Amino acid sequence: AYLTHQQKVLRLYKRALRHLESWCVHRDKYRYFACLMRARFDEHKNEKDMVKATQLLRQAEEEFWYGQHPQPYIFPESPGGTSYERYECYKVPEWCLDDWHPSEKAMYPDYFAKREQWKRLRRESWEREVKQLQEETPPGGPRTEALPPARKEGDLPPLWWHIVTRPRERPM
Amino acid sequence: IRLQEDPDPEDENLYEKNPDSHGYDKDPIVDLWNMRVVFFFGFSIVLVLGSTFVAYLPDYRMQEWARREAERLVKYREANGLPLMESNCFDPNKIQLPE
Amino acid sequence: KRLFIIKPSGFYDRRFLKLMRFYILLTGIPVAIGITLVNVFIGEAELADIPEGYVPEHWEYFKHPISRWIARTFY
Amino acid sequence: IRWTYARSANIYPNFRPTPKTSLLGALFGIGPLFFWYYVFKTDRDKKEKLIQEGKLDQTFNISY
Amino acid sequence: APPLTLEAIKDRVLYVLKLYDKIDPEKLSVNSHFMKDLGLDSLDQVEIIMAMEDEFGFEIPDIDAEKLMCPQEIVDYIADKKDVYE
Amino acid sequence: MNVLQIVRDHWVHILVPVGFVFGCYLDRRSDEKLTAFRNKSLLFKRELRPNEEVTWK
Amino acid sequence: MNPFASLTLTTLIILTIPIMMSNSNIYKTNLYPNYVKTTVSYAFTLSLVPLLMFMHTGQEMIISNWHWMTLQTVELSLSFKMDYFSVMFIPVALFVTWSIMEFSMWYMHSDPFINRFFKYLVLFLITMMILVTANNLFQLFIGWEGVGIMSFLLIGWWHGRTDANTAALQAILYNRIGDIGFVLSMAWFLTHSNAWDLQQIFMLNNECPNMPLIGLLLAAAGKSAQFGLHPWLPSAMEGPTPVSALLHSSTMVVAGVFLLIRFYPLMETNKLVQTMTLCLGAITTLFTALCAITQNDIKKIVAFSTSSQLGLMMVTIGINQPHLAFLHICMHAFFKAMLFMCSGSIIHSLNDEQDIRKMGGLYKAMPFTTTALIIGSLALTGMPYLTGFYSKDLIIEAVNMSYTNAWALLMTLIATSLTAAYSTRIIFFAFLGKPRFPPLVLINENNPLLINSIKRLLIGSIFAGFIISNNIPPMTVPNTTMPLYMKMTALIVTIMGFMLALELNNTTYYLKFKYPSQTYKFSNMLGYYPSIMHRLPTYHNLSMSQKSASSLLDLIWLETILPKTTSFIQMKMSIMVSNQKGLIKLYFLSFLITIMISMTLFNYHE
Amino acid sequence: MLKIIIPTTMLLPMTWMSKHNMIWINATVHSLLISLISLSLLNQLGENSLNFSLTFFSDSLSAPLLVLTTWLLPLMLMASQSHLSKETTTRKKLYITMLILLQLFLIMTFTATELILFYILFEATLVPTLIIITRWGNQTERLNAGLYFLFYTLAGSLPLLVALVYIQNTTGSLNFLIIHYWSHPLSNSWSNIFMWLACIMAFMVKMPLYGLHLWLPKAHVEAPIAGSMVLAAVLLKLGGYGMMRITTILNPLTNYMAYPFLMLSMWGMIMTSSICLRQTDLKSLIAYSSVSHMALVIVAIMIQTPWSFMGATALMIAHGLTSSMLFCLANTNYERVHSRTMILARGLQTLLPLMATWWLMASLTNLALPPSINLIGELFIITASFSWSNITIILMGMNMMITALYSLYMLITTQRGKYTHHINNIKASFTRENALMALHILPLLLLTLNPKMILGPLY
Amino acid sequence: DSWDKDVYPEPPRRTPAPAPQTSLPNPVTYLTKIFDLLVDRPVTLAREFIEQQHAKNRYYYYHREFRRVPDITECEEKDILCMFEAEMQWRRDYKVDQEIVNIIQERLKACQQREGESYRQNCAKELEQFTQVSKAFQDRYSDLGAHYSARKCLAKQKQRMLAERKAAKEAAA
Ligand SMILES: CCCCCCCCCCCCCCCCCC(=O)O[C@@H](COC(=O)CCCCCCCCCCCCCCC)COP(=O)(O)OC[C@H](O)CO
Repeated sequence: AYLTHQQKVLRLYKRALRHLESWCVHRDKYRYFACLMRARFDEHKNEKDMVKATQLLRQAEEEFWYGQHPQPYIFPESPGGTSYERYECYKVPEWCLDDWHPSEKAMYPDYFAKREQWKRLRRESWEREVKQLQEETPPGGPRTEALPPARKEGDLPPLWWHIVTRPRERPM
Repeated sequence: IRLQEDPDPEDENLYEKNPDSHGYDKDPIVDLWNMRVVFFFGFSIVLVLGSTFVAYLPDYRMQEWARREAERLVKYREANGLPLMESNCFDPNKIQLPE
Repeated sequence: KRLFIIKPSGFYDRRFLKLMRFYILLTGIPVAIGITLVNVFIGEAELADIPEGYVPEHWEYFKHPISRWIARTFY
Repeated sequence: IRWTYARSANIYPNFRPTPKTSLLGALFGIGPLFFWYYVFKTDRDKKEKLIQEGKLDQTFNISY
Repeated sequence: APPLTLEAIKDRVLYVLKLYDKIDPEKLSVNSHFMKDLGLDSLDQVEIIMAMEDEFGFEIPDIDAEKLMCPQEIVDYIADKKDVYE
Repeated sequence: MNVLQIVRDHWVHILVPVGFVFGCYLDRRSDEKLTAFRNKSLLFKRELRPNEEVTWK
Repeated sequence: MNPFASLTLTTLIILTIPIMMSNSNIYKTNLYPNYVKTTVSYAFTLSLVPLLMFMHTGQEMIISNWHWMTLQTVELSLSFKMDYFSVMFIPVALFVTWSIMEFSMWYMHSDPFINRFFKYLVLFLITMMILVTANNLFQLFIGWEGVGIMSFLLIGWWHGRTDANTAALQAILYNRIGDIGFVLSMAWFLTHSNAWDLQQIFMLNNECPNMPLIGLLLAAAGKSAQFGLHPWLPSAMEGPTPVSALLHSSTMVVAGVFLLIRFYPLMETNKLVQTMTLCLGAITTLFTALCAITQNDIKKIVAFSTSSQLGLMMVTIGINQPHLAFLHICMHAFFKAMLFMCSGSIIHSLNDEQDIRKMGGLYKAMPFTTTALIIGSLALTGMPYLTGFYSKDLIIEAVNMSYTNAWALLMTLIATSLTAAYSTRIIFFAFLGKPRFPPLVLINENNPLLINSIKRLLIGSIFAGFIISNNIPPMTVPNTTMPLYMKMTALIVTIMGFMLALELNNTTYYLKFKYPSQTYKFSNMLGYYPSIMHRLPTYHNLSMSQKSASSLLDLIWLETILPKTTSFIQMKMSIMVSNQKGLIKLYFLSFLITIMISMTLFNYHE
Repeated sequence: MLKIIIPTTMLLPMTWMSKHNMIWINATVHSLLISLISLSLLNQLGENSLNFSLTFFSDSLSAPLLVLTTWLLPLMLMASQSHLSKETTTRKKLYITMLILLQLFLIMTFTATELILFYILFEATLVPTLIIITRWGNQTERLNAGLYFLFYTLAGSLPLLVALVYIQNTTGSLNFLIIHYWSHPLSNSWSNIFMWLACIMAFMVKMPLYGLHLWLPKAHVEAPIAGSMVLAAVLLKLGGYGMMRITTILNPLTNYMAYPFLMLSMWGMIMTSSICLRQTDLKSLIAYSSVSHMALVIVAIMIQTPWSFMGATALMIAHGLTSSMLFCLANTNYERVHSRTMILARGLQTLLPLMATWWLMASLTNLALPPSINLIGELFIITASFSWSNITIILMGMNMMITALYSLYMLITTQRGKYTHHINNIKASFTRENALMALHILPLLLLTLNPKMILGPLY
Repeated sequence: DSWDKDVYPEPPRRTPAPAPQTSLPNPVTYLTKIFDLLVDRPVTLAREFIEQQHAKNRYYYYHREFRRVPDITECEEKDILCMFEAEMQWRRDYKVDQEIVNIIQERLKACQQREGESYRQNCAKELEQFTQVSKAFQDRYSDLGAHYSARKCLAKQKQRMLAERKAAKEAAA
């Protein structure tokens, strides 16, 4: 939505230090230069001229865009990292398990029985949670992708199934 | 409603009726028989013995007879010392080339 | 601990793969036995010179017995 | 489905013959074809010119 | 790797805030909302979540980085992102 | 054994086989008209056997 | 007709059994990795006997087995040629992959498709030992893509990783560029020399193989990842570690170099072609090493070190040194394979982290892994009397001691100094430092699978060249009278490169900070090649396919010239014909005209 | 001869008089049996073609295609009994009647001894295919597609009719043996060029070359599964068979007139394969790939070199079997997703593990990966073309380069990658689909052991 | 031996007698030794069993021989009855000549491994024999077209002595 200025500098602060970490590498240097980088950040904290803050921002990332490490440091699980969706090929959607042959389903009776319960809740909760959504939908369509919780008791929050039943990040 | 029509029918799952469905038709017993027909007269009759048929087909293109004529021809040819195989094929002595 | 792993049903694939190993081998081993058996029973013909006063049979001009039999029965 | 339509069918009905399309079609049409014709023609015009006069070697070339 | 559980996360979590010298140990609570009671500047909040990032080895997106605010809520977002349920 | 019905629903299985049986018949009938140069090409022409009269049927 | 010929062929038939057993699906779905490892182990032990028969006698076989099919004057037949090159590559390749197989179990102790993984390795392994052993060019061509496609699947082992498919697609594409050269040499040899068996080609003494050798050269460059066709190998790190430790380290990538070694007798007769062989090897040595010393991923460092080695290999084949090149293949097989599993050791144990900036202090944490890496690093640099010395020190002396391109000769020396440079970078950042990994330490190497695998390869690297050099017959001309100033160059440059690299590396310990030098901005980005040459040509050809080609011609013009124009012409004049007025007056007037023209004007009467 | 024809036509009453639900069974039983009998026909003698009568004869070229067509016949029945199950019995019987009547015409055409007899059922094959494409086709543009396919070949076939009868009135009979033995050097008189053009363009249209290939994408995409395979696995080869028979009386005019077709073909394959690299429809991508492979045959046949002919037949069988498999691949995932866009159903390997394998080996065969017959076909053509001219390898090899990219492009886009979340109807693959797939791929590898069977008369 | 030595001339093998001086045991000898009583002998025992079974019921087969027939240079114009024997006989000789080139090619390829590093000069006889055959083969069937027929082969040949005799007239001067 409104990417306000304070979020921008925090994003500037976070990624610049991450790049700065990729440069000093050694912890003592990283700690040292972060503190001075910290100091030169908060020293100019008193500007009633928000435009001047933007102007001070305009040359900031340009130096960063020169100061950026050509190979920054990313934890492998993150996008660009070595272990990005490495285990995606293993995770399979839960609905596919309904296809399983009865002999295969018989191999896991109680878990499949517990699946039946989950199928039961999602059935009546769907009507309940869709009814809650319609009765509280803002006029002229949704304004933000944010989703309301379950206002009353007992009912589940709307559109909960896929997030709750999402395959685990480490499926093997 | 434009025309009095029918909604698009839902694709029936052959598995949900009979989990041992073989995707050949609806009725189970013939489905199991369709299994037997396609695999028997497919893999078994045609693929196995058919492969042996073509593999063990008699001399095709005279590939080995041509060989057997070759060594007897070449052994004769260098026995006399004359060139191994003539550059000419239709003996020019009987050719009656114009002028 | 040990927790349920989700996986697409392999039963239909497993049954199907078992079917080739049944139906292909159904004629596989008897044929493999037969091809070997004729190679341990009557062997391979040798290149014999054409005897006088007798032109051979049409199928006789082959060394492998199966090829001769195929020529005898079909061509 | 809009993307597939716009990239499969909704081209010719929206196509209009213009010098930009006309020249581009000719440039990427007859252009490369005649270019390759010229290249292979001269190459096939240099090859036989060698062998009628015996200026090329195929002493071991039999399986042509 | 042994299954890291929520008790392990919080033990590792408040360990680092106790480490952080501006967060002195005595007033550490699992629900210690940073600037309301610790007085911790929000410009250092973007600095502690990357401290969490190296602590557990992964990236916290910026969308919830500024939302990741309470030490209990620090653990709360850690658990589901690694399906830590035990 | 339901024979009155098993033939009704399985008499189609015999048409194609007899078609192949029929197919060889015309195959072995048309060739007779094509006799002509039977044992007449000098490449294959040779003395007849004492009992056999037709070299290739 | 000794057991040599019979049992050197049965070696191949041994490794085929795990594939056939797997397809039965009765195969042990639990201990399959143990099954295949022991199978490769026996194939290795069998592979010794042809070797011990070789250095004693020196006989090399040609096994023209079952005749596939005969083409008039061509007799394409499955034929195996047990040359000295093949009789020794078989044991070392088996020995390396057997070591990899033991390491693979420990590394992939959690992969659900582990049995499929091991099956792929054998199929690759099968495809290679029919590549090295290939009496005819066709079965040599069989492996040349059998290994390539096996690389594609193995690289894309993690199917979901979008980049892995991109790297997998990249590998086959760059390989396919080389196959254009391969098939070009194929066509020439069949058209001119009327064969594909290596015997007839050599006997027909094609001493002017300008187009063939160029075709062979292009085939090698794609397979061995030379300049212009290198970046697929550095991008092939997205595959799993044992995959890269076997294929893209010392076994698959070296196939391109092995091609010219097969065709060395025709290679030396020409003078022009070997010039750009050592030219291509020279430029490859820098650019791979130049980008090597600036990367921050161990997999990136090691692979660039490999491509620098294969850059050096073709320098040897440049100036008439095929046998020493094959020697370098054997040595490169030992220590280079070790470095990857050593790096794989620290990767998996330290929570699958591959950024060289996060290790440090691992010397005491992993005494064996650190011990293994430093021996491998010294072997790669060419420490005397240990592995690389028997090949690299001979090569650097050899290329210096010959009539070569002056620039090409200088090129190898900078590479050798740069070879030590990144070697120090690995030992410095990874081991000689302070811990930088996440606080929870799970450092571990005590698993016997890792210990046995590394030690098995380690003791091989220790002696290595001493056994091979002393055992193989002296089959190259040994240069003797070297001026001492250049005979030390093999040791001077690497020791020199050690000093500056060490000084530059611990300059990071110095508190001073410097903004990126433009040279670093160039070297660290893979030498600026992937950023442009993988984005500019790909966009144009793709944009040509959609904008022009399909849309412009296939869906607009080709449907307008012939079909639509005729349809438009027919419709436009069909309407005017059918558009009649229905008044007899107009129709009868037409008859009067029709009578008039027919009678007189059209001369129908006369 | 008649041992294959009568059983084929006698199969027609069987389907019409079979039980209500046994039609698929009994047809499949004997369609496989016919292939077995046709497999016996595959034997060939040394040099004389296997001649049966004035009406029918077979050589080393017709027999591999004959066994291919009869072998195909069960496969459409196998591949069609999924979208026709909910149809009235008469329409199912009428559908089955179309294929076997079509399959009858192919057997007659390849075995024909007289060019006119070859010509009559050369056109007769279209009538059943036009019915199949239009009636049972599942789309809207099938109507225009049927018109495009029908009119294109007719526009080329009718000039052949005038050409063929001209040979009859000038050189007596058009029997293949008599025309081959009494061949005369065709002059370069400006009429003989138009004589040459008429005798060639008919096969050119139903052998899609660049420019005259726009009927193929609309025909292949819009036709049902059975129609797509038959039109791509045997029908395109009808043009190929025509040339090997008909260029007997087109030399040395073929030496000079080949250039415009060679230039259109060699450049066309690069263009068409480029289209494959950016196709949105999976069936269209497979269709355009057929253009590239067929365009490769165009160069092969028009060169008129022993090696070129041998590779021409090799690619002829290999491409047909492979394209039939790929159309099965596209058909097998289509009804699951009910759309043809490639990117709609990604990551199918995770959901369907065996289809990943089947689609994998389908890609390798289309890749001309050695030693698949596709490689033998392509590699043979490369050497023949290279001897013709050295430059063509640049065009020739670049096609193999582009062929690698698009062939794997479908694999990565569909099989590999992240599964699309919204779809939930993908059921475990029916064993019929799996069996049909192995029915295709397995004989291809079986043929690898005996290339001599499919090399052709030049062998 | 099954094949003929004249067709496949094999120069006698010069195998040196083993004469080692080093005292430590020569391993390779042992590997051949333990191979002999583990693989070679059991193979031989099975082989002598199959051979005696084969000779128990021995069935024969001969080699088909085609007698000479009038070829195309004396076959009357048109008259395809005579053309058939002419064409078939010529095509039979084509396959024989193709096999003749094959026999030479194997002999040439056999020298390569047989002569080892001496291949360049030891079997120059093999090289010239193939050169003589390949050149003669070119004058016989090369560039005949994919639709080659005995008429074309006669046609191509008839040009050869046409140019040759024309050259002979020029040479005579
Ligand atoms: C959709 C358009 C056509 C598509 C492409 C088809 C192929 C292009 C060429 C089409 C030629 C069609 C007519 C060919 C019939 C057989 C030709 C033949 O056998 O050769 C004769 C060639 O003779 C001709 O004149 C043939 C026709 C030449 C072209 C003129 C008509 C065809 C073009 C217009 C009609 C088709 C175009 C579509 C119109 C709507 C030999 O006779 P001759 O002239 O040598 O006779 C002896 C003496 O010299 C005098 O007779």
